[PDB]
Amino acid sequence: MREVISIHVGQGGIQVGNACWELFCLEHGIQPDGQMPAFNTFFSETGAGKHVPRAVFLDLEPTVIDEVRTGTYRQLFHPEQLISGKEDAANNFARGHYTIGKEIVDLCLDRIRKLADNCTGLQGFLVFNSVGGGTGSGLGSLLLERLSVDYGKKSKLGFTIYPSPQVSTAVVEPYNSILSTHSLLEHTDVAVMLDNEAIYDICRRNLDIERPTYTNLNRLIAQVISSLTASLRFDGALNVDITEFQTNLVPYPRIHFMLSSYAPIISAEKAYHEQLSVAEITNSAFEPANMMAKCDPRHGKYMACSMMYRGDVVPKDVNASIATIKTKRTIQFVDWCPTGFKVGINYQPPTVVPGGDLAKVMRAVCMISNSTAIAEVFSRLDHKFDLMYAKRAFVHWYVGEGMEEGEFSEAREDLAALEKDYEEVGIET
Amino acid sequence: MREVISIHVGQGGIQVGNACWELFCLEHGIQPDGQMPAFNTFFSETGAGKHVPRAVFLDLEPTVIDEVRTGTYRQLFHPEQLISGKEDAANNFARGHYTIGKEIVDLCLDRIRKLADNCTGLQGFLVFNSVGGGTGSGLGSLLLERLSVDYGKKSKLGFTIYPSPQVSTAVVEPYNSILSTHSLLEHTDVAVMLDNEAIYDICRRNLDIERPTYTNLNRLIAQVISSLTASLRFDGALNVDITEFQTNLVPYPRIHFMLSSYAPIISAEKAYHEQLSVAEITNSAFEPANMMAKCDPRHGKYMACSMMYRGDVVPKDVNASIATIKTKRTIQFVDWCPTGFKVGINYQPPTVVPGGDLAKVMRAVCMISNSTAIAEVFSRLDHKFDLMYAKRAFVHWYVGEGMEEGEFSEAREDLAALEKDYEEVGIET
Amino acid sequence: MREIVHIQGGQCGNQIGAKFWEVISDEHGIDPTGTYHNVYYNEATGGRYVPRAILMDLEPGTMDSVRAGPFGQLFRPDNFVFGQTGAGNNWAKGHYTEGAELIDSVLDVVRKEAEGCDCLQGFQITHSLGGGTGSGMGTLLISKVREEYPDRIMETFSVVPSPKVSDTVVEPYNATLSVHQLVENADECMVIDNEALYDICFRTLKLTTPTYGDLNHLVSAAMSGVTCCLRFPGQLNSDLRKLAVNLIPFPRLHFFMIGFAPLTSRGSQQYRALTVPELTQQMFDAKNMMCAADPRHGRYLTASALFRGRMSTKEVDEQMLNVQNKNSSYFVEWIPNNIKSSICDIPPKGLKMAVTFVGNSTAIQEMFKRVAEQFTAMFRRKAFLHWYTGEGMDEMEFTEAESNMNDLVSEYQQYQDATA
Amino acid sequence: MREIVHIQGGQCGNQIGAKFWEVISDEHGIDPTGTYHNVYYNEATGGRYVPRAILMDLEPGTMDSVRAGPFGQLFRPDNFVFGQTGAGNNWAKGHYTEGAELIDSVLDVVRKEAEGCDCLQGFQITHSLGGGTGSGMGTLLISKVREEYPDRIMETFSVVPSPKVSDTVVEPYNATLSVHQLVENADECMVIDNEALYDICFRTLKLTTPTYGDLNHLVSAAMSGVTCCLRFPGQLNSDLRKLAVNLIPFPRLHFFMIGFAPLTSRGSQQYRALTVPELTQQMFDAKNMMCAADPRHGRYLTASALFRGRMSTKEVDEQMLNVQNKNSSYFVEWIPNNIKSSICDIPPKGLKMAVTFVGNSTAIQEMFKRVAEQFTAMFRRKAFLHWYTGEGMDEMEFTEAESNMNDLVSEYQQYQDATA
Amino acid sequence: KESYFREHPHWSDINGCSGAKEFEGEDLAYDARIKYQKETQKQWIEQQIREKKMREEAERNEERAYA
Ligand SMILES: Nc1nc2c(ncn2[C@@H]2O[C@H](COP(=O)(O)OP(=O)(O)OP(=O)(O)O)[C@@H](O)[C@H]2O)c(=O)[nH]1
Ligand SMILES: Nc1nc2c(ncn2[C@@H]2O[C@H](COP(=O)(O)OP(=O)(O)OP(=O)(O)O)[C@@H](O)[C@H]2O)c(=O)[nH]1
Ligand SMILES: Nc1nc2c(ncn2[C@@H]2O[C@H](COP(=O)(O)OP(=O)(O)O)[C@@H](O)[C@H]2O)c(=O)[nH]1
Ligand SMILES: Nc1nc2c(ncn2[C@@H]2O[C@H](COP(=O)(O)OP(=O)(O)O)[C@@H](O)[C@H]2O)c(=O)[nH]1
Ligand SMILES: [Mg+2]
Ligand SMILES: [Mg+2]
Repeated sequence: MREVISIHVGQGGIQVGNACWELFCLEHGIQPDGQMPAFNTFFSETGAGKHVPRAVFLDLEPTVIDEVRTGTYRQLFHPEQLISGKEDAANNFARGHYTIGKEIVDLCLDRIRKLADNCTGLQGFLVFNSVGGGTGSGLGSLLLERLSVDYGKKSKLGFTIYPSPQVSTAVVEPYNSILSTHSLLEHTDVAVMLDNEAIYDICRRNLDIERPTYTNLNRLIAQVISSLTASLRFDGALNVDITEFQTNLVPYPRIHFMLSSYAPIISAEKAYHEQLSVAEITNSAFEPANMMAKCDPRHGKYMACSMMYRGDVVPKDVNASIATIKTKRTIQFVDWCPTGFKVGINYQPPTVVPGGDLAKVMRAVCMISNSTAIAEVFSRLDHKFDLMYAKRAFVHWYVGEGMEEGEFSEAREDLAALEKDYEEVGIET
Repeated sequence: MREVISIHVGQGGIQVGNACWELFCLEHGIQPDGQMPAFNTFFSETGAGKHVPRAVFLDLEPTVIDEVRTGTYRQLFHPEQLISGKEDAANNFARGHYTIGKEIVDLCLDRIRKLADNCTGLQGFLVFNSVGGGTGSGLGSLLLERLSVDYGKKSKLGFTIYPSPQVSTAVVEPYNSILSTHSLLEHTDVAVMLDNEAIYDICRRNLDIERPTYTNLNRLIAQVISSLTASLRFDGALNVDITEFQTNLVPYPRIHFMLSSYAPIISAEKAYHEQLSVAEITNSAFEPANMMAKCDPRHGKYMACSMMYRGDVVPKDVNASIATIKTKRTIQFVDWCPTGFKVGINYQPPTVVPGGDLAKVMRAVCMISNSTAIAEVFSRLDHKFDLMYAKRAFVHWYVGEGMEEGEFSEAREDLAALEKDYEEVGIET
Repeated sequence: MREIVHIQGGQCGNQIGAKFWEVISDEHGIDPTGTYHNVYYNEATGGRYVPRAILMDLEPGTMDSVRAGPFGQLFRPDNFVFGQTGAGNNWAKGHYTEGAELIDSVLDVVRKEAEGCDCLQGFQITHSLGGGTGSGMGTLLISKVREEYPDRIMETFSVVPSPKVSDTVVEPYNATLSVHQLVENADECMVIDNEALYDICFRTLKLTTPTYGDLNHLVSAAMSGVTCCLRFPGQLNSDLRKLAVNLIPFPRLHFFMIGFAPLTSRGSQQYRALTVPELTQQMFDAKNMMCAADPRHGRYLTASALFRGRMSTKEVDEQMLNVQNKNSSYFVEWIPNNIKSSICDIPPKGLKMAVTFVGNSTAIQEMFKRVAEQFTAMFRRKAFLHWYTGEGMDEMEFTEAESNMNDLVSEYQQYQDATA
Repeated sequence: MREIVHIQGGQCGNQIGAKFWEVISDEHGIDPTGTYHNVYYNEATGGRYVPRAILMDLEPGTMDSVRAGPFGQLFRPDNFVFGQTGAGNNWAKGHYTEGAELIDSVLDVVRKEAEGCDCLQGFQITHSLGGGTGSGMGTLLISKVREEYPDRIMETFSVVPSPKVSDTVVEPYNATLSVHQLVENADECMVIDNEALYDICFRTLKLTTPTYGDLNHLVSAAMSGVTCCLRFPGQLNSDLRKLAVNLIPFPRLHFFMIGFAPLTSRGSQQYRALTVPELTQQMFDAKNMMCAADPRHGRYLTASALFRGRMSTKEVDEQMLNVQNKNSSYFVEWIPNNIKSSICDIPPKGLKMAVTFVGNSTAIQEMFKRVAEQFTAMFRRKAFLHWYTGEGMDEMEFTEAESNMNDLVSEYQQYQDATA
Repeated sequence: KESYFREHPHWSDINGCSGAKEFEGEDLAYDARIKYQKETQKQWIEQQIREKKMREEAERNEERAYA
């Protein structure tokens, strides 16, 4: 009587979801071919022996969907959930949201309707995507629109891979990323800002690897999401549903852009020479060095923090360490929210994916913080945007596809308002 | 004490009947040899070993009858129940309704009279004729009138194949179909409208068969008709009668044009991934894609849906699944029918035919719906007729067989009467 | 002395009666051959015991139903009066065209089986209200026997169609066609729905897959219970007419509600007790009654409670007075001691006590209102009418039929507001 | 005779109720199979005992919390009224939107378990004031029952939001929105705070790994001791209403403090000795209680001391007088002999004497400020307010509630330092 | 027709009781029933796939012959 739909769109979303299903099918004893030698949340019974995951993979470039169909988990999924287009997205917006996305949106909605009726105790969605891409934003925006006007009450969990400050894999990413804010506010409830450069540095310093890759990226993201959903899936002294976030992390439904953090991210040899108690782990959690987004909260405040401690952890130690961390001077809360740390506990440790660089740990803490510093990120991005739209760069590739250009400034207007709203909640009253 | 007569006139209905008797003999254990190594509804006994099926196979073109008169099943039928002519109707009406029919329909009447006096509790007729050919149209009309004035009281159910929306195997389809509408309204109490492009798309997306053929479509139609007559043939925890079909589905003497659907039409591979419960099957039995007439149920408004099940079923499952169905908002009914879902159960699962792309599965549903969307279909066909009649095209081919010209306009207004009715009843109070 | 004839009708009523004779042969201990192992059965040459009942229907297929299940070996093959064509789920079909043929034979065989009794108290019928054969032929037969046997009473165990769970589509028409006549010539329409039965099966017993046989078993239990203080000794005996007097206060406030106790699951039977306190608390429960009409949303004009077993009459009648005085709001006030108890010195098999509860309540009015609604729609559009016209019946009846329905519920409603 | 029912709501309340039934079975000597090895338990066929308890919650997971734990087989499945969603820390869910879907059934089953008794001494609840499920459902249920039985009493062993160590963020909203009612329709709202429980478990027992099980064990033992002067004989017996008369001067100062004795670690248990002087000196201290309001920062309007075991009543009463005369300032003067005593004649299991202290003191007012103060800093900006605003609330419902809270605490002041 | 004849699968023998103790609810084996049913359907699908593979391979054989 518990379940979540895991919609994966775009390109980064689908690879992150591939690694996520790897981790899930692993920790539940499920074999990658589907059979089995606590899972009603993600995987469901398929009326013939094995189990199938609650997921749908939309994409237009058939390469990644083909790689999934010919990879290891070919027998895992349902040959309908893998919706493959006919061409590429070309890293623009109207070609995934106005002209072509209308070919696949209706089929996707029928498949999502099927998945919804095949479930009873729905609790939410989990969309993974980038926005610097062409279909991860466009088709994602259209899907968010159709769902918000179709289902309603069920809260969506966006996991968007934004553009990092310096590392760049596209030149037009600010344009289509701004083109997604006009629909991220309205239709989406929770948005976990994830960058890349921060996670690259994380893999560099802690995991000691000097040749990291997108696969390790996705492994870490999968770990974070599994630690997020452990409360639904498993035991725990203080369980926390997915309807707890809305009551604990959303002051006003127009400012809901959270950022993640995870611990302990340690290699093999760097755990031997340590202690790694709960106190040290909850100090390391808040360190902006190993935060999973590009932001320095020292130049911001914290509205709320949902911490989920999985593994053998006693509650009194959590309470004491929370008191200490809140008593520190350099980590300051807002005045209008004095009791900010929500905490939950699960009695299951991490389950390391085979072949990973991490180490088995008896404990782990996953923090999701609704903060006010993330706002500057948006501001920074606008900067980039302006320095292009001041000279009408690449506007032709969007106007060629019915996209009324007058939306652009509107977005850069609307997103701009967001900054003001943050400057409305940073007011020390 | 009860049985059905099935007529297969034309070249379409006769192929459908070939596949249909194939499936029937297969399910009742009757080997093609007649001698076998609940069936009184279909087959009678010629006093020794071989069970003769109740049917007449009429066609003026003796090609397909010679396919069966010497094919694999010639041992089965009665050599008098295979009536063949020496020419064709050449797709025009009067030559199969005025000149050549005059000789053959009398012999057909005598043979049907004999089959009637042979059987005791005859309950209904089942004509099998496309309206595309001059045979199935003209012969169909003449035989229908002859029976409606000979027998009368008995119901009639024509599994008639119309011309598809866009594809066709004859260019004079709109003519020799409109002239049969007059016959179909008065004498043919009900009409189970079937098309081809719908079953084409079903085969192209559900059963993964990329290059379908007429034999696949015919096997599927045979399965549908077996599902229809299940309750009469076989055991049943909760049965329905072929008279009960009519009053549960004929709200007015001039709106009785019913479409159909069947589930689960799923290949071997995809069946490995399906909930298979009653919920999902009676959910997919409502999607537009698998409606065996290419219409848009999302647009019209249903009036009355009958549902013949088969395979192990708990009635409370049907009740709860129908609750979920009526809970779906996008589907809507007329005011004068708050109870539109008639059910019926039987305890014989589907039967497999060697070479049939249908995966063996216990549960199965077959829905037949009297709805008001079907009107658009008629209107659609009307358009074709317009762009011909303005130029009197092909008309001399009709006047050259004793058919007055004005009949075209009269049948046109006759079908405009239906386009008036089926969009007059679906109106609020 | 004190016999009962049990007419059937429609495949619904036929299955219900089959299961009822199941439960009766179980209680009296008769194996399916009719050997011992007058109120219900008749002696038969050689020592056999053949049940007294007449089975009527129009789809001869249903015959193979009762001939199939155990205890089907009982009915004499001469009572199986059937037809050929079938019901066709139509009222006028089975009541004006086909009914008008076999009804005479049914009357003659009923006359043959009736005078075989000496003191016949009453009848009881088993049928639906919309099912063609059941509804139509049953209301016609009731008309005939109530114009023939005025002294006796016409008990009727009609299974009402509750439009929440759907099986047919033109049910409201035949439901009204049966109600208009059963209010006119039948004294006890002890209606029963399927919604409440499936509910009692889902929760009170935690049953997962309730098939029609199970619900028929539960109704068979209630039907056996409704007359236990008659064929068995008891400290305060009852009959079919003490029911008739203690319950109906008017010519046409004679529509009822049913209940049985105690019904428990397996995992629950280890945690409770079996005493008249808890049996009573379970009896008045809304979720423990087989009529889809919330009792709390109305009142009780009166009620009878037949206990079976053995217990001090004091605790019984004192707890009756107590459960009346507590909820005196949901009991009518212009009737003193509206409840009535009765005790039988022998319970059914297995258990020790058993509460069969009957209630003439002003709440089951709702169970008709809904039908009215359907009619008021499907009649102004005159939908599905061309069948009910060219077969013997004309529209006229329909109109006036609905009229009476209003009056009926109207009367009930006024006593829900009659205070004095 | 003088029975009590056990309503439990929310995760905290349900877990504490499990631990409390474990302790009660430990005392009365009932193994988990519910056999001996009428005030609380109830009989069932085969000499089985089922506790007169009732479990409710919005998330079904807590079932695998109460049935899995030891002694979890005593309850009855019919007493588990479990929804499917979980109010999700949102008060309005369990009081306006989801509450009113389970309150009907839970009221039905409370009435079932209540009418089954003869002398209903009163209800006693176990829940929290921070969690949405517990707060909302419990307060709505208290509303309905004090609208139903206005003569009996409603004790609530309801915990409060932890002063310092917070684990939720929507805490003050829930606390205020439940106090606004518990001030109105409660009689003994015994309050417990996790911070003081950790203080005890870290300073009075020198423990080193307190799990919620142990806090619940402590509070449940105190719960037992509160009313264990009723189940057993007493040189001077007592019950709930004696407390209710001797402990609330004005009809709204009914929020108590709870303390237990004796409590000892390994060492002190190996060294110290249990005598009435030591128990008294250990009881009337500051950090031997379960409320983060240092009693010296206030006074005791009144305070009862329940003793258990075989002691010398003269020693008890003389030491009551002595501790009242010694710390004369910390008590209140305009109520002479403001300390009350009571003595039972049987100690707990495995002990030879024990003490339960129940003090209606004017020191808790500080608490009803700090939490309230939190509200003032979280409502001036509508922080998280749109959630409750969306489910049907109104801003007035908040503001006046806050004022009510203020009113309440001010009352203490207004009649703490008064005299004549 | 022969309505009401199976109750897939049911019709126990003479044995029974008059009250309401056992109703064959859940059949006391519903779980093993579902497990065996699922195994049977998996066997069916395996056989159908094992056949369709060969029926397809026949086409490639015909294609090689035509080339
Ligand atoms: N964290 C993470 N990010 C990825 C991954 N794969 C791609 N990305 C991001 O995807 C972004 C590139 O945009 P795409 O998503 O590929 O573009 P698109 O919308 O899918 O359109 P097309 O790829 O042209 O079909 C880059 O910024 C990547 O950071 C991955 O495996 N993990
Ligand atoms: N779905 C389906 N359609 C068929 C089949 N066989 C024929 N048809 C259709 O029959 C229609 C032509 O009408 P016919 O009556 O068969 O033509 P005809 O028999 O040659 O008419 P005449 O020779 O002039 O008497 C075409 O549209 C076919 O698609 C079949 O097996 N399955
Ligand atoms: N509770 C219960 N209801 C039944 C049973 N059998 C049929 N019914 C109802 O009978 C109704 C139809 O009446 P029916 O007797 O089948 O019409 P007939 O063709 O005239 O015999 C349907 O709505 C069924 O719900 C049964 O065994 N138990
Ligand atoms: N002393 C003690 N406090 C608890 C326990 N469990 C929860 N609490 C607290 O009770 C509050 C939540 O109350 P809860 O019963 O979960 O209601 P809900 O949140 O609406 O489901 C939180 O502040 C918990 O920390 C326990 O076992 N012992
Ligand atoms: Mg793309
Ligand atoms: Mg031809």
